[PDB]
Parts: sequence; structure tokens; C-alpha cells
Amino acid sequence: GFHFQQYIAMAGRAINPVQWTRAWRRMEGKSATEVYRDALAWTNNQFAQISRASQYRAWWWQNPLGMGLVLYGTYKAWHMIYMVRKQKKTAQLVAAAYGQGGQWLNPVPR
Amino acid sequence: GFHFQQYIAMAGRAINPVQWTRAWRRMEGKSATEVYRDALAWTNNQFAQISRASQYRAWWWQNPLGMGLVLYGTYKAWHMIYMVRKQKKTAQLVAAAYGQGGQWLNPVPR
Amino acid sequence: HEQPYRAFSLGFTANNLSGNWGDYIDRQDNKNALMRPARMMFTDVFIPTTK
Amino acid sequence: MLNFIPKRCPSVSLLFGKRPVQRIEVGQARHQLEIPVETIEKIYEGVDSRLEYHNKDYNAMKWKDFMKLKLDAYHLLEASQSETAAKSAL
Amino acid sequence: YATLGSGWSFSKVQYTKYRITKPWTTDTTFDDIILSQPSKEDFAKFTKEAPLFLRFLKLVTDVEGRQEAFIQFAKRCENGLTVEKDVYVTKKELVDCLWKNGYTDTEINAFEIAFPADYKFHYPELAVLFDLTEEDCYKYCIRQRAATPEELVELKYTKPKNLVSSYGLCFLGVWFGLSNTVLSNAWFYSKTFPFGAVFYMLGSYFYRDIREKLWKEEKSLIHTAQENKNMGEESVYKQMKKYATDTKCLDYL
Ligand SMILES: CCCCCCCCCCCCCCCCCC(=O)OC[C@H](COP(=O)([O-])OCC(O)COP(=O)([O-])OC[C@@H](COC(=O)CCCCCCCCCCCCCCCCC)OC(=O)CCCCCCCCCCCCCCCCC)OC(=O)CCCCCCCCCCCCCCCCC
Ligand SMILES: CCCCCCCCCCCCCCCCCC(=O)OC[C@H](COP(=O)([O-])OCC(O)COP(=O)([O-])OC[C@@H](COC(=O)CCCCCCCCCCCCCCCCC)OC(=O)CCCCCCCCCCCCCCCCC)OC(=O)CCCCCCCCCCCCCCCCC
Ligand SMILES: CCCCCCCCCCCCCCCCCC(=O)OC[C@H](COP(=O)([O-])OCC(O)COP(=O)([O-])OC[C@@H](COC(=O)CCCCCCCCCCCCCCCCC)OC(=O)CCCCCCCCCCCCCCCCC)OC(=O)CCCCCCCCCCCCCCCCC
Ligand SMILES: CCCCCCCCCCCCCCCCCC(=O)OC[C@H](COP(=O)([O-])OCC(O)COP(=O)([O-])OC[C@@H](COC(=O)CCCCCCCCCCCCCCCCC)OC(=O)CCCCCCCCCCCCCCCCC)OC(=O)CCCCCCCCCCCCCCCCC
Ligand SMILES: CCCCCCCCCCCCO[C@@H]1O[C@H](CO)[C@@H](O[C@H]2O[C@H](CO)[C@@H](O)[C@H](O)[C@H]2O)[C@H](O)[C@H]1O
Repeated sequence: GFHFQQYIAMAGRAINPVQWTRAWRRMEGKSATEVYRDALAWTNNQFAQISRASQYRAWWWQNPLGMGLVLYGTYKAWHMIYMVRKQKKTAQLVAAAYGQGGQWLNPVPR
Repeated sequence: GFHFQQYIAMAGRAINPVQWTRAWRRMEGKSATEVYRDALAWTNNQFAQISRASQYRAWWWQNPLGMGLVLYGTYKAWHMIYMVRKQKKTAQLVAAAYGQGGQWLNPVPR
Repeated sequence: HEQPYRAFSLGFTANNLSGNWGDYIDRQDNKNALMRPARMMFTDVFIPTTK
Repeated sequence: MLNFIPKRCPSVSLLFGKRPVQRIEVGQARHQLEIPVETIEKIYEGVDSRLEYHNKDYNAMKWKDFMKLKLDAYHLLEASQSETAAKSAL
Repeated sequence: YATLGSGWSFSKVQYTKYRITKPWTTDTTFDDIILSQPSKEDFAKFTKEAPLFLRFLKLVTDVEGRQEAFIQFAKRCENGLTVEKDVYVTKKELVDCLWKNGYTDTEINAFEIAFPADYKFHYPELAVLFDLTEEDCYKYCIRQRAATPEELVELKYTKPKNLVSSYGLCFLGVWFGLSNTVLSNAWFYSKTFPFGAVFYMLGSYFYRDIREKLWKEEKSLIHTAQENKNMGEESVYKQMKKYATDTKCLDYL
């Protein structure tokens, strides 16, 4: 893993509306195949940088588990930021519709 | 800051009882002045290592705020580990003795 | 063959067999007595009461 | 040997044909050997430019020529290993 | 990215708990060339002293028969040559190239006696010395530097970017990620911390045993390949030497 700060900055630029107009202008004379190939090439460049530079270079976060810990941290951040938020919303929804635990209730007895 | 892992290991050895017997044997023919001077010298050696090596060396945690962030982190860890635990205990004590918020109740009206 | 089935959930992470929530009318706490005071510890999110 | 022929462009192999000779070190003892640049250039007639590997600095030969080269090498090596080998290549 | 280099040395690295430090500069910053993917304008510039190179250049030009180039380059370079700092080729690499490409021992010895051992040739010097294009010399220097990417390269310093948006997004991240009971869960204390801590302790205690047990096979394979290459090359060389004297039959006839 690497360039997390650059990724945050990319997300910021993406949400900035002015960049929406800039991208609208850049998309003049452009194809979906070209856009897809460019994105795929960017991702491949990132992963190739990793594969090459891990052989001789060590980041500030280097540890006896290597990039496994950084990847687990990315996963855990994604989890706590998105999935647990969705769980909170679903919990409030279920509590308003059926009551807390309503989705695990037993079938009506016959 | 530095050698946090060594500090954790020192705490572990200190809590280990066998080390209590080892220290009991080491204290044969020893003075309180000597013990105090040794501890003070150890602390001074740590701080002098910091003062000297910060001039030319950078730790893995180096950041635009330097050791200020590591010191704040030490403080925050101490806080959350000790003071908030004591607050939890005091909260349960007050809730059992007077009720929640009992220490902030107004005086009995006259 | 005419009585209905109860939902099944089983995995390494969660299940629905360690407890019983009851029916829609006659409900019951799914956690047992020893861990009811520590219900917070068995949740990813917890929204407390208003008092 | 591999089928990786360095591109003779100066951006890759600086000073390829500036002189009429090439030199190489051979073996663990690193014996010197000089080779005429024309004998070398004979390879770039079989080189195929569609194929480019190793940061696009090495092309590949045609399998026919590459295997002829490998066969000559193998013949020389097995002759060296054998004792009834001919005292001449005539 | 490809692994460039002509070396057969199987090299692995062990890391420390200290970061790489370079001398203070208010305008430059050191970074990895492959991770930065810098451009010619991103590279930092500096002035280099000419005379030691201009003397050799005058000699070479008087030998080859092109003095207009020397005059132009000297008038360009006076008051020092302004050039990108970390785009160069070492004297050893240049000598190896010359030798393998067929430059005479006299010229090689001239190079050796003229320039120090730690001299660094830049792409304008190479271009004016070999009658090549600065573009090609720049690309060659870049490839030769990427072959040794452990050495950091010096770029122009640029302030951070998008700090306000990044602050907003990080606040959103914490606001949505810490408003939960995840770091206080029975699952946490029973699985996440024990498994993770056990993995970390085992990795810290057997860090080297694991690496060695994994790299054994690759080391053996590399050794085998190198031995085979050497023996084959030697056999072919000695056999061709044996058969080298089969051409004089004609001139005898
Ligand atoms: C709160 C933590 C808990 C989070 C939620 C729980 C989630 C749990 C799952 C954890 C998963 C982790 C994700 C792992 C994936 C990999 C991530 C990674 O390695 O790269 C991260 C990324 C590093 O990017 P990079 O690609 O490695 O490039 C480095 C640069 O070249 C720069 O190069 P450099 O050499 O100059 O420095 C390298 C590196 C150096 O990083 C370090 O080595 C750490 C230095 C100090 C050592 C001690 C660390 C712990 C104690 C002090 C820090 C407390 C904050 C906790 C930081 C946790 C990460 C270590 O820089 C940093 O990462 C700075 C991080 C510290 C920012 C401090 C901001 C303070 C605001 C919050 C108030 C104070 C704390 C409140 C108490 C929180 C208690 C939990 O760090 C960033 O966040 C970039 C920030 C960009 C600017 C944003 C605008 C400012 C906003 C500040 C907050 C930024 C977000 C951080 C949130 C935490 C603070 C609230
Ligand atoms: C949970 C976090 C929130 C905590 C509570 C909230 C508190 C907020 C206030 C924060 C205040 C922070 C205190 C700042 C004061 C300075 C501290 C400091 O810099 O030195 C720390 C100290 C480093 O000592 P040192 O003096 O710098 O010497 C370094 C050695 O030479 C070794 O040299 P080296 O080059 O080989 O490695 C250098 C360094 C490298 O440190 C790094 O650069 C980090 C590497 C990965 C980059 C991304 C970091 C964040 C995401 C991945 C890590 C998740 C854990 C969060 C770590 C936060 C600290 C960055 O090594 C480490 O520090 C290892 C730390 C990672 C241990 C992972 C254990 C996993 C068990 C937990 C399950 C997985 C996480 C659950 C989710 C938690 C989400 C919050 O780190 C240690 O903890 C030493 C451990 C000794 C072995 C203990 C037995 C194993 C137990 C493992 C847990 C150890 C305690 C950590 C608790 C966090 C995990 C639950
Ligand atoms: C009347 C009699 C009745 C008797 C009873 C009869 C029973 C009925 C009949 C039975 C008939 C028999 C039928 C067969 C049995 C049925 C079984 C069944 O269907 O399952 C149901 C049952 C689930 O059903 P359920 O109703 O949905 O249960 C509730 C949910 O599961 C709850 O979900 P959750 O909230 O707990 O979340 C779980 C979460 C869990 O998510 C995770 O665990 C992923 C964590 C990843 C962290 C690190 C990721 C790093 C990657 C970074 C990528 C680059 C960066 C990109 C950034 C974004 C991505 C992070 O999500 C997932 O599970 C994702 C799963 C999909 C992905 C699977 C990935 C497989 C990869 C395999 C890799 C293989 C490598 C081999 C290498 C060998 C070594 C050389 O199965 C389970 O137990 C679920 C857990 C399964 C465990 C999966 C764990 C995969 C972890 C892979 C980690 C790889 C790391 C390797 C590291 C080592 C090398 C360094
Ligand atoms: C369906 C129901 C829902 C519908 C409702 C939807 C609601 C959406 C709301 C709109 C917001 C969308 C989310 C994005 C927010 C912007 C984030 C951002 O860009 O910040 C990063 C921005 C960039 O800085 P950086 O990322 O660190 O570095 C990049 C450089 O700055 C370099 O940056 P740069 O070069 O890319 O651009 C620089 C630009 C950055 O300034 C900005 O922050 C951009 C804000 C633009 C907002 C436009 C909203 C458009 C949608 C609403 C329509 C309103 C009608 C107006 C139409 C526009 C024509 C006037 O300006 C400047 O910095 C100063 C120079 C001024 C030059 C002229 C700028 C105006 C250009 C002409 C307008 C372009 C319109 C594009 C067409 C849009 C078509 C969809 O820095 C900031 O954070 C600015 C401050 C943050 C703004 C909030 C300030 C606090 C006030 C909070 C509000 C009060 C609290 C809420 C209570 C409200 C109660 C009523
Ligand atoms: C297919 C079988 C193999 C997969 C096993 C799947 C997970 C097994 C579930 C956990 C087993 C222990 O489960 C534990 O005992 C029973 C489960 O009904 C519960 O106990 C509760 O229900 C029982 C009913 O029998 C009551 O008598 C008890 O007073 C009450 O506390 C506990 O709340 C639970 O913590």
C-alpha cells in the first residue's frame, strides 16, 4: 500500500464541483473505452509500483506483518465507516417498523 | 520519545514475581540513595538520548509536529487507561449512593 | 408439514441459535442473565435510552 | 540463453555501432572476447520488432534463427564434453 | 515495473525503526523515482563546474574534427552548466559501456586519467561528447538510475494539496467510524486483538526463520541457473578457441 494521502486528495477533488465542469470539458472527444483503459492503467501502475518497490524499499509503516497490516487496516476502516453506518440505519429502521429484534422473531404460533 | 516496547517489557518483568525474588537478592548490600541515583540516572539517560539523537535522526513516527504528537499520545493513553477508568468507578459509586448526578444536586430548599 | 419454520443463521461470525427473541406479542431477551448487564459489548452500534 | 536482444537505439544501448567491435566477458573467470559488429548485426535481421520485453528494451528473434543459434551452441558444448570430437570443423 | 540491472546477486533487505534523512534544503525534497514518476521539470537543477570536462571535450573534438560543437557548448556552459541534479551516469558504467561497445584502450585510459572515480556525467555532457541527442542521453541516464532505485532522487519541493477537502473527508471518516462500539466489542477482545497480537508476536519472533525458509528455494534456483550459464559459456568459448585455427587452410592452399 501507498499514497493514501493522494487518494484522499483525489476524493476531495472529485467531490469538488468545479472539477465536475473541468471533467465535462475534458470529456470532449473521448470514448468510454479510453476512460476505462486509463482507469485500469492507473490501478495497474499503483499495483506495479508496489510489486517493484517492495523488493528494496520500506515504508514508515513497515512491520513484521508487512503490507498485510495496512490492507487489514484499509478493510477495517471501510467496514467501520460504511458497513457499520448501514447497520445503524438498518437497526433504526427495524426498531421503527417491528421493534428491536423484529427481524429475528419466531413465526406466529399455530 | 523512544523505546516504548522496552518500557512495556520492563513493566512486564516488574510484575513477574520471580523478578521480585531476583530484586530481593540484588538489594543485598544496597542503599536508598544508590537506588534513587540509579533511577534518576536512567531517566536522565533516556532524555539525553532524545536530546542528542533528535538533532540528526528521525523515528518511524516522525511527523510535522515531531515528538509533540508522541507525547500527546502518551498523555491520551494514560488518560483513557487510568483516569476514565477511575471516572467509571466513581460514576457507579455515586449512582449507588445518591443516584446518577447526585454530586451535582442543589442544596435542600429552606 | 403445515407448521412453519424458524429462520436459520449460522456462521463463524454470528448465529441465531444462542438465543430466542420470542413471538411478536410474547417477546423475551435473547441474552441470558449473566451477560444482560453487558449487552453493549455484544453490539456494533448502540443507541441508548432517553432519560 | 534467452531470446532477449537489446535494442540498438541509443536510448537503450548507448554507443552500439560507434565502433566496429563488441566485447564481452565470458564465464566465472570473465575471459575477454571480441566480436565483429557485422557478425552481431546479422542478428537484427531475424529480430522481430512486434515483440518487446523488459521495459520495452529487448526485442525477440524469430524462433527459427534463435533455435539454430541454440543448436550451434549445444553442438559445440557436447563436442567439448566428448572426447572423440573432430579436431576441426571442416 | 520491471527489475532493471545486470547483477546476479540475490539481494534482500532488512528494515530499521529509523527513517532516511537528507541534508536540509528549503526548495528540494528527496523521493523514490519509481514511486514519484517525476518529469524533467519536477527534477531539481543545479550548477556544475565545466573546466575539468571542457578540457577533455576540447581534446575529443580536436581528435574527431568538430570544433563548432565545443565552441557552442562552452559558450552555453560558461558560468557553470545548469542541469538536472539526479540525472547522471557514473564513470564506471560509462567505462563498461565503452569497453563492451569497442572503444580503444587508449581512449578508455584517457577517460580514466582525466576524470576522478566519483565523477558523474550528465546527459548534456554525454550528448556533446558522443554526438547524440540530449533526449536519448536523458532516457539512458533515467534507465541507469532506475537500475539502482535504492538511491533517492531530488525533486522540487511542492506544498501539500487539497488539505481543506482532506480535513473535511477525514472528519467525516471519524464521525462515521468512531461513533460505534467496535473497538469495545466482545468480538474485538476475543478474536481481533488475540489473533492479531499472536500473529504479530509470532512474526516478530520468527521474522527471519520464515524469510529464510521461504527464500531457500529461490536462492538454490538462482545458484543453479548461474552455474549452468557459466559452464555452458566456458565450454563454448574453449571449443571455439580450439576451432579458431581452421581458416588458415585456405591461405596455405
Ligand atoms: C483516531 C485513530 C483511530 C481512527 C479510527 C479507528 C480506525 C481503526 C482502523 C485503523 C486503520 C488505519 C488505516 C491503515 C491504512 C494505512 C493508513 C496510512 O498508513 O496512511 C495514513 C496517512 C499517511 O499517508 P501516507 O500515504 O503514508 O503518506 C504520508 C505523507 O507523505 C506524510 O509523510 P510524514 O513523514 O510527514 O508523516 C507520515 C505519517 C506519520 O504517521 C505516524 O507515524 C504517526 C505519528 C505519531 C506516532 C503515534 C501515533 C498515534 C498517536 C498520535 C496520533 C494520534 C492519531 C492516531 C493516528 C493513527 C495512525 C498512526 O503521517 C501521518 O499519517 C499523520 C497521522 C497523524 C495525524 C494527526 C492528526 C491529529 C488530529 C486528531 C487529533 C489528535 C488525535 C486524537 C486522539 C486519537 C486517538 C485514537 O495519514 C493521514 O491521515 C494523511 C493525512 C492527510 C492530511 C489530512 C488533513 C489533516 C487531518 C488529520 C487526520 C488525518 C486522518 C487520520 C485520522 C486519525 C486522527 C483522528
Ligand atoms: C487500537 C488503537 C487505539 C488504541 C487505544 C486508543 C488510544 C488513543 C491514543 C493513542 C496514543 C498512542 C500512543 C503514542 C505514544 C507512542 C507509541 C509508539 O509510537 O510506540 C508504540 C509501540 C512501538 O514501540 P517503539 O518504541 O516505537 O519500537 C518499535 C520496535 O522497535 C518495533 O520496530 P518495527 O519497525 O518492527 O515496528 C514499529 C512499529 C510500527 O508501527 C506502525 O507503523 C503501524 C504499522 C501499520 C500502519 C497502520 C497503523 C494503523 C492500522 C494497523 C494497526 C492497527 C492497530 C493500531 C495501531 C495504532 C498505532 C499506529 O511497531 C508497532 O508499533 C506495532 C503496532 C501494531 C501492532 C498490531 C497489533 C495488532 C493487535 C490488535 C488487532 C489489530 C487492530 C485492531 C483494530 C484496531 C483499530 C483501532 O508499539 C507497540 O505497541 C509495541 C508492541 C510490543 C509488543 C506487545 C505484544 C503485542 C501486542 C500488540 C499490541 C501492542 C499495543 C498496540 C495497541 C494497538 C492495537 C490494539
Ligand atoms: C436439522 C439439522 C440441521 C443441521 C445444520 C445443517 C446446516 C445447513 C445445511 C448445510 C449444508 C452444507 C453446506 C456447506 C456449508 C455452508 C457454508 C456457508 O454457506 O457459509 C455460510 C456462512 C455465512 O452465512 P451468513 O448467513 O451470511 O452469516 C452471516 C454473515 O456471514 C455475516 O457477515 P459478516 O458481518 O460477519 O462479514 C463477514 C465479512 C468477512 O470479510 C473478510 O473476512 C475479509 C477480510 C479481508 C481483510 C484483508 C483484505 C486485504 C485485501 C486488500 C485488497 C487490496 C486493497 C483494496 C481495498 C478494499 C478491500 C479491502 O464478509 C465476508 O464474509 C466476505 C466473503 C466474500 C469474500 C471471500 C474472500 C475469499 C478469499 C480467499 C483467499 C484464499 C487465499 C488462500 C491463500 C493460501 C495461503 C498461501 O459462512 C460464514 O461463516 C461466513 C464467514 C466465512 C468466512 C470467510 C472468511 C474469508 C477471509 C479471507 C481472508 C484471506 C486472507 C488470507 C491471508 C493469508 C495470506 C497472507
Ligand atoms: C436533491 C436534494 C439535494 C440537493 C441539494 C444539494 C446540495 C449541494 C450543496 C453544494 C455543495 C456540494 C458539496 C461540495 C462542497 C464543496 C467542497 C469543496 O470544494 O471544498 C474544498 C475547497 C477547495 O480547497 P482544497 O481542496 O483544500 O484545495 C483545492 C484548491 O482550493 C483549488 O480549488 P479549485 O481551483 O478547484 O476551486 C476553487 C474554488 C473552491 O471553492 C469551493 O469551495 C467550491 C464551492 C462551489 C459550490 C457550488 C455549489 C453548486 C451546487 C448548488 C447550486 C448553488 C447555485 C450557485 C451555482 C454556482 C454559480 C454561482 O473557489 C475558491 O477556492 C476561491 C476562488 C473562487 C473562484 C470562483 C469559484 C466559483 C466558480 C463558479 C461556480 C462554479 C459552479 C460549477 C457548476 C456546478 C454544477 C453542478 O476548499 C473548501 O473547503 C472551501 C470551503 C468549504 C465550503 C463551505 C464553507 C463553510 C460554509 C458551510 C456552509 C454552512 C454549513 C451548512 C449549513 C447550511 C444551512 C443552509
Ligand atoms: C449445529 C450445531 C453446531 C453449531 C453450533 C452453533 C452455535 C451454538 C450456539 C451457542 C451454544 C450456547 O448457547 C447458550 O446456551 C443456550 C442456547 O440456547 C442459551 O441459554 C438460554 O436458552 C436456554 C434454553 O435451552 C435456557 O435454558 C437458558 O436459561 C437461557 O439462558 C444461551 O443464551 C446461550 O449463550
